[PDB]
Amino acid sequence: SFFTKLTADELWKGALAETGLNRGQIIGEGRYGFLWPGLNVPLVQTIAQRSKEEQEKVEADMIQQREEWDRKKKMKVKRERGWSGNSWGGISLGPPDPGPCGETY
Amino acid sequence: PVVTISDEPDILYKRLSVLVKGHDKAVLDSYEYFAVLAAKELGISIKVHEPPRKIERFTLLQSVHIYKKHRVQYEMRTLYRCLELEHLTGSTADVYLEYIQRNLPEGVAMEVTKTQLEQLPE
Amino acid sequence: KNRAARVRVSKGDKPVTYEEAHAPHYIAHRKGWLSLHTGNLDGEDHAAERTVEDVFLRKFMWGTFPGCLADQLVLKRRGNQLEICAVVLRQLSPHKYYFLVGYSETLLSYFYKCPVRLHLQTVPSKVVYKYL
Amino acid sequence: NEAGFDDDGSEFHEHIFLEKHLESFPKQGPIRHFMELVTCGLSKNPYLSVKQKVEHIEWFRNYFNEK
Amino acid sequence: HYVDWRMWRDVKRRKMAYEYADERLRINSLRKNTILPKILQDVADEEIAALPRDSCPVRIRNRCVMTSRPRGVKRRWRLSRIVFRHLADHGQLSGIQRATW
Amino acid sequence: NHHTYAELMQTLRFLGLYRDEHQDFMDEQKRLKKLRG
Amino acid sequence: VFQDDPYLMPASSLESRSFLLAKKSGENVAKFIINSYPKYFQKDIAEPHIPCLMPEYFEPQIKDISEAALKERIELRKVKASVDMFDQLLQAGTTVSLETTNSLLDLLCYYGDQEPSTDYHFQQTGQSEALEEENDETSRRKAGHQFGVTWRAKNNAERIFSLMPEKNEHSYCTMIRGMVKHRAYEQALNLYTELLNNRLHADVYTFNALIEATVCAINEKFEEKWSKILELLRHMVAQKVKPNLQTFNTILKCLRRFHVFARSPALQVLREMKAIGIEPSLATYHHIIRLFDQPGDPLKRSSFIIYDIMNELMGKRFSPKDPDDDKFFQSAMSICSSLRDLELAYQVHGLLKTGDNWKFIGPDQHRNFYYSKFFDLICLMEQIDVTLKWYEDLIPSAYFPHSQTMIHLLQALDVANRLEVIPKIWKDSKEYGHTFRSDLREEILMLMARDKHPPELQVAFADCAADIKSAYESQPIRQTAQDWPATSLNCIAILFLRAGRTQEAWKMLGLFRKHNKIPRSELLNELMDSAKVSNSPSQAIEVVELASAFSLPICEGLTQRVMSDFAINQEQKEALSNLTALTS
Amino acid sequence: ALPPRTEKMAVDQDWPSVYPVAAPFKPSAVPLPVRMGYPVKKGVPMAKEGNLELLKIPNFLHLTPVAIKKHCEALKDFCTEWPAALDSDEKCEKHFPIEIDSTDYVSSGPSVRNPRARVVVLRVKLSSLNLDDHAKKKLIKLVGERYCKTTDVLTIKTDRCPLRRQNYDYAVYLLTVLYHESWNTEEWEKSK
Amino acid sequence: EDFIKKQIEEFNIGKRHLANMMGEDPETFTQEDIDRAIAYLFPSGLFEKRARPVMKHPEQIFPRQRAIQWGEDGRPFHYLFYTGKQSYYSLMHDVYGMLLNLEKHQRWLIKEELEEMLVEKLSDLDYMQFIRLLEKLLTSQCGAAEEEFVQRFRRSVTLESKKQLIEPVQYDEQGMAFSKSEGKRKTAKAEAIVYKHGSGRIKVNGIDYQLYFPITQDREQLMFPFHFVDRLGKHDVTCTVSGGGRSAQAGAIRLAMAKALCSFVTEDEVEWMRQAGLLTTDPRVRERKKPGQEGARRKFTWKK
RNA sequence: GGACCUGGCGGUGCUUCAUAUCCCUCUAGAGGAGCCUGUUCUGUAAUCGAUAAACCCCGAUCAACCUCACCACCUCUUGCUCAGCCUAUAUACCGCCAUCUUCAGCAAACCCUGAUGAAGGCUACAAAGUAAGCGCAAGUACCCACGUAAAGACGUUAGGUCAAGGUGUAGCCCAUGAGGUGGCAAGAAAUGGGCUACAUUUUCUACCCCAGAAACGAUAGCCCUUAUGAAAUAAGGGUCGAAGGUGGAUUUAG
Ligand SMILES: C[NH+](C)c1cc(NC(=O)CNC(C)(C)C)c(O)c2c1C[C@H]1C[C@H]3[C@H]([NH+](C)C)C(O)=C(C(N)=O)C(=O)[C@@]3(O)C(O)=C1C2=O
Ligand SMILES: [Mg+2]
Ligand SMILES: [Mg+2]
Ligand SMILES: [Mg+2]
Ligand SMILES: [Mg+2]
Ligand SMILES: [Mg+2]
Ligand SMILES: [Mg+2]
Ligand SMILES: [Mg+2]
Repeated sequence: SFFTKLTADELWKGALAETGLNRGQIIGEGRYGFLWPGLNVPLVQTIAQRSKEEQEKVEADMIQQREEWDRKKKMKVKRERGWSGNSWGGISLGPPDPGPCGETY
Repeated sequence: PVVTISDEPDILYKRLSVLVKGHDKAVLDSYEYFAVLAAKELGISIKVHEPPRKIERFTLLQSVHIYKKHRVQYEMRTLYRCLELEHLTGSTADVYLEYIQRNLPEGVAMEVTKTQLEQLPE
Repeated sequence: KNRAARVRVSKGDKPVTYEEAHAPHYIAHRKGWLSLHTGNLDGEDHAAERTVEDVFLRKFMWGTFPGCLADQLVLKRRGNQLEICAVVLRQLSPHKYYFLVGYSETLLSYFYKCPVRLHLQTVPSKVVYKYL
Repeated sequence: NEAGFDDDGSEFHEHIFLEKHLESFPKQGPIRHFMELVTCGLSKNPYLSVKQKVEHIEWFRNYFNEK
Repeated sequence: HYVDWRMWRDVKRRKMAYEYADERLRINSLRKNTILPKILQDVADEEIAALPRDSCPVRIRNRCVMTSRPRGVKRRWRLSRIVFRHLADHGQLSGIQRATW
Repeated sequence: NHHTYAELMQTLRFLGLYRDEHQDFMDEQKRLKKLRG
Repeated sequence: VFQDDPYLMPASSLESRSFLLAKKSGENVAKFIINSYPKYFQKDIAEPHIPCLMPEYFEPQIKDISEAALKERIELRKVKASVDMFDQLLQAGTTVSLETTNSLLDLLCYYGDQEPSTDYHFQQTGQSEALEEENDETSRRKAGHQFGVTWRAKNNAERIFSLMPEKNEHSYCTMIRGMVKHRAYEQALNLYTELLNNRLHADVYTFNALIEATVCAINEKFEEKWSKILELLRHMVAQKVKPNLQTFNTILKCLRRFHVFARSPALQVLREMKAIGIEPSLATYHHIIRLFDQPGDPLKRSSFIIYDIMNELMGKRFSPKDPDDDKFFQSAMSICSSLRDLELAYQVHGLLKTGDNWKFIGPDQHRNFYYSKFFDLICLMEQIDVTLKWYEDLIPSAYFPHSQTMIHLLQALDVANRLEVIPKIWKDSKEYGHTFRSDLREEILMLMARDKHPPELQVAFADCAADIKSAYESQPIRQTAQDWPATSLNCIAILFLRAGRTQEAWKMLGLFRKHNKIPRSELLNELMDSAKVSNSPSQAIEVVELASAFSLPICEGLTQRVMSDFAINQEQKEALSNLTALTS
Repeated sequence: ALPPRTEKMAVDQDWPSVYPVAAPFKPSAVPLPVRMGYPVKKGVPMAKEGNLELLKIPNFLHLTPVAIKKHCEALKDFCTEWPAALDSDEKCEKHFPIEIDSTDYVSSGPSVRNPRARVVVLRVKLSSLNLDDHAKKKLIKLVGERYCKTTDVLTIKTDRCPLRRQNYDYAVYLLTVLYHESWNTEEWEKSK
Repeated sequence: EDFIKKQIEEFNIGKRHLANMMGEDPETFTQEDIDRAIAYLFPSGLFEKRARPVMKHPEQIFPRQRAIQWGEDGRPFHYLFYTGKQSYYSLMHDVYGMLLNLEKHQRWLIKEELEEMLVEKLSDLDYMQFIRLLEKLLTSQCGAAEEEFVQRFRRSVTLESKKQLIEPVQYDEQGMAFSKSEGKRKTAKAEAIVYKHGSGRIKVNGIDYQLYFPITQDREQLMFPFHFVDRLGKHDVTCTVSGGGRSAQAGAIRLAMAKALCSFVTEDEVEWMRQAGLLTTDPRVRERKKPGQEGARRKFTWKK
């Protein structure tokens, strides 16, 4: 039920269980595609509805953007090896933090 | 400013008593000052009275499953202010009661208005 | 330990406002109520559907104003004027705000059968009362 | 507290005085005594209107004629 | 689109009892008067015994308005203990305090 | 009655004038379930 | 109507109109979705019953071929559905009654064989606000043509009229009115002659349709059409139908189309109105105002009748009768703007404040034009205290002023010589959104650096000019890539030098260098004065080099000043001599 | 954003013009830096521009004493005055005998259905009815449960019919038919 | 600070608006009127008075920000800067010097108040050493500058006077003199009227004391004040009582006679009788039951 | 393996205390009888969860049907639902809590000591500590500043609930889901907690405390009537006249 639905912050807290993902959505998109003038397209003053080919093309573009976002999660980052991989002995931390007394290192 | 003096003599309300009852003493006495000032410049004798508050208290369990010994107790603070009114006209009752219930406050308000219209026997 | 409406202290970096900073034992000692309806006062009959309408409106507002309501709503109900007061951020476009204002206005009007008034307040950033 | 809510101008006799819908049988009968009881109960009803009161009365009339 | 099948069964009870409410009243008065002959009440006994056993308001369980929980419901808001605790502790419900006295 | 509530929210979300995070969560989860299960 | 948040505040009239159309958009948004799903809103809780909160049903609930279904579809205004099942009724052989055939042809003549528009008509007013001063005749020719339905021959209406057995006055009147509305003027006249042959009576709106059709007929003299109007009103009297306000207002609109030759006919029309005893309306006065006001008239007694009209019209409260009362206030006060008459404009504002003439103001565009002309006139011939009092009384409470109104403010303040109000009205223009108005920028800068000012005014001007320069820098990548004006540069530089922002003046002399704009001699002399104060021969040689680079004819005087006023090394003296030799 | 009207406005302005209606706070509209809340230990009460608790307050800003004064200058039309019925309770009792109780219970929400709001009850004085001796004896014997001894007040309740006006009709009808049956002498009165 | 300056300006302009808002276009709008006006404008309803709305000047609203102790060259102003407690240590130095030159010539402030006056965090033992130093200066015979130094460090006492409030003797009824007093003990209210003479006559609730009080303990409780003050058969009391039980009523009645015989006795004897313990309300009232218990303080069974 | 650091333990020392918690003490009870109500065990075709302190009139401010998820029998397939499941996992969780807590500690960011180890940071006649923030405190509620409430951080016991609901993981869809009808809640026994008693300061009657008369105890069993309900559990009356003689060790509360 809509009433027993609950927020995603609570949902992800309960799911991740770390105490012992909706940014790819524009504000007026639905699968029926009743695109309004206030949302999606800007404010000719004409209410309309897109076709099946436009709907399937738009959702295919959204999904391929989703797998692109998944890839830009799962690239491989290159860490320089220090004395061996999975070690810390030659790892270069950056230059030291700039001192509060107008000092640079 | 339409008036429409129509036909029939007054319904003659004596003692319209307004019981204003809420959760908040500051709302109650600010409304008291508002209504007393209003009736003061209207010219009708308004009087104040404070019926004692009633608190509806009850108990619920705190845990979901066990532990009856640890309970949360909740209460409702229900606070009365009696604004009894005598010697006011029927039309004046309409206009004063009109403005009072229009600028009635929020959920911290109820107003039980007790009208004693007099009339003649038959 | 009591875990009712108390946000815990992590280490000192957690922005938090007055509302969810204060605990339920300060419920009107310091906080006050987010919804003003006269249903829960000693003589009244309809408080149950008042409450289910309250939770309906809060979830509806959170779902139709997506990611812009700063903290929780002010739901007042006087006579038949239902008032929804909002604390919405300044990040979307004002035509979109007015669009959703009218949309919520007359949707709630035809759902609750009363004059419903949306009173908005725009804020730049989520206000911080303390850091926990 | 009574915006609308006319109840078709019933005006104080249709609600409580139900002789005209009582349609007197032999009044010494237990059927008539039961009808007095039902008439008094429907008179004490403030929630039902005269239409439901009478329709209830002729439901009793129909069932008693069936038996 | 409900909380559970039990609450759907309960709202079926509510609706169909509310619509089979009038005749049950009529002949339950015909029960609990002492005016009529016993057999003329007996024929009524079989017809109420034939009236369906889901409209009798003895099956009516006041479950919570928000989530199906039979025992632990306060009638004044039709709310269960801990859902009432939830709302009254976030302070989305007016007038309720913590009772300290 | 819950039918007007739940079905109106179903329709309005699928209109896209409502964003329900609970249903979004189960949509993503069941997408992954049909992906692997 | 707008909210009370400063972020949600519309700054301009265009922004206010955009917000209002967004609100109306969202309103009919939910109207569409609620009428699409009426099952979710059938549960009424409010008592008493509210039918205008109850959702409206647009689908025909009567499915069998019946006259009740015909009336239902007529009330639902489904033109093709009504026509199709009327054909179904004719195929079934059911005799369709006279009143509902009349109603079907009413719908057909009103809508022109087309469905009602799904969009509520608020469009066809989207003209840009940068073309309000030129070519009103071609504006009339390209704006008086609403793309309505032309009356096509052999339409469904004519089919029904030919099919129906017993023609009556109602059907004939409807057909004449529909033909006139859809521009079949000659066909409507022929059908009126057929009505007169068939011995029927035409009512008021049909007669006004006939008057409009006779006037809109092509290739006839104004004398002939006036004689035709007289014949039509004689026919109206012979048919014993009483003319009215809308009749004579249609006549007045027609003679307004008929221009100069119809002024004495207009006077005769209004005299006949007062003789018969029907009160002339604001739209009657609007029609005669817009008739008598024409560009190119050298007499203006046609503008003295406006004083006559108001001598009739002070002190009266009015009711809605005729749609052109907003146009009345707009047109009469356009006369005020044309005539430059402060007393008559004040009399107009007084008549406005009497009663609900503030409601008779009408739409937002008419209100904006009204108050813009009002405050233009006030700034044109009033004193500065009452102009600023009207400024704080009207702006932005009544309207959002325009860029012409701002430069008129600047002209009023310049004639006033009360230049201390310049930063305040500048901040007001910036908060109203006139930041990117180059004409406003140029006007404020030249009026601002025209004269020498007290130092507090100078530093306020320095702050304002710094913000102007900030806006000029912070306009990135637009198609109107406006180059920095030389006058605006010179004025900003002069203000910065007068207030003492010499380093800012030097870096924006670098900005002069990058935009290749010719500096002014007064500015160069002020730079020499600043170099005298700072004792900087390097900066003096710098600005002299800029003057030599632009080959200005004052460079020899600048050099002679530099040699007379500074201790100069020999290589810098040689460089200056070389620059003088190059310029010579 | 914009520089707000809080500092745009000046002194000597009309607050009835600013706030006509009961509205929530709107601190940009309010020319008053209202600080709300329990402060932090080394801090101040939190500011004006974003206060959920200041929006939660019932906000009696729209009713200021000059607004009451000017508003009731507007409302002074809608009233007549009383006759010389006097402050004396016995005087007004003599002028107008009966006293009828008919009240309303105002809720706040969608519906205005408070059924108990139809309750009506009539109090009349025998010393003002003036015409009952063995009729008052018969009257008391009819209505035994009411008419307390200390004060001569007869209180007849009606809650039997849904409408308030026919409840008033029930009250006046019971008054007149109790009066008529009290004056109707019966044949078994002497065998008391 | 510029924050403080523009806040002060905003407060001035706001209080000007606020006086114009309510009724007070005259310039003189005082702080209690400001509090009353904002109390009416925003009806508080919050139990915490600091959670109620406030309109004060930014000096009282904002805390005391300490000024910069060094300029644009380093070089801190006070010579005792590097102690980190410059005000406290300068004070210690000054008092010690005043003791030194005094010797060569021959209630108290709380820690929080001294912290407010110094705008420096302070230790308990530091405050104690300061107090001992000032006590040494007081015990030493000191001059007037020393005395005013001690007095600007010393504060008021706000002593309370504890003579029993004598009710007036109202000469009324026909010709008799009486006092009407009140008493309360354990949800029982008793208001009594004693006439000076009448040789001892009690009228509890219209009847006599042997009728309303069949218990000799209750009659003894009634006797108690008269027997203490040796005026047994001299006065008369008519009393009306609501609520409670027999002993609660007897105690409330007794408190009423004591708090009226106070008016009818001399001041030394009423101080003596207050010492005897008859003029003080007994605050011992019934406690509350608690959830999870079996009474006020009684608990359930096995817990250990 | 040697030497440490930190913590926990010690039938570990010294010193000071606890006061209804430590003993001697003060009062009233349990454990002994009957009844009510949970639990264990047995039984049944017949739910589940709690189960040292922190379970045992516990989820329940409460089961004739309903509740109900249990069992028996018989039926339903896009099933109120763009299904659902009270299927398992409280050792994935959220949610809401217990316990220490009838505590005062927890601490971001720094600095110093230890030849720059784990670590540690105490001396007011002062030897390296400074501290944002949470908590105690303070401020609130009730009748006072007293008392009682509320409040009590970090963490402990993988402490309690996937069965309030939501939910990750794994599973089902001829099923483990859905509906209808009928039954399940009985004691060879034991135990926790309450209620009533074993009487003389008691019992019955009037009175609600100045009398008269005795010289005991079931809210259990059976019968009748009534309340509510479709279908009795509760109430009253009648009937009966149990065991029981103030309860050991131990223990509870103030
Ligand atoms: C057997 N031990 C290793 C155990 C295991 C688990 N969980 C698992 O390993 C199971 N994991 C799967 C099922 C595979 C997902 C466990 O989950 C548990 C425990 C311990 C129990 C002990 C419980 C016990 N009570 C219930 C009789 C008890 O006396 C105590 C106690 N200290 O009083 C407990 O610790 C206990 O309650 C408890 O919590 C246990 C577990 O949680
Ligand atoms: Mg590797
Ligand atoms: Mg378990
Ligand atoms: Mg199952
Ligand atoms: Mg606990
Ligand atoms: Mg506690
Ligand atoms: Mg505390
Ligand atoms: Mg465990």
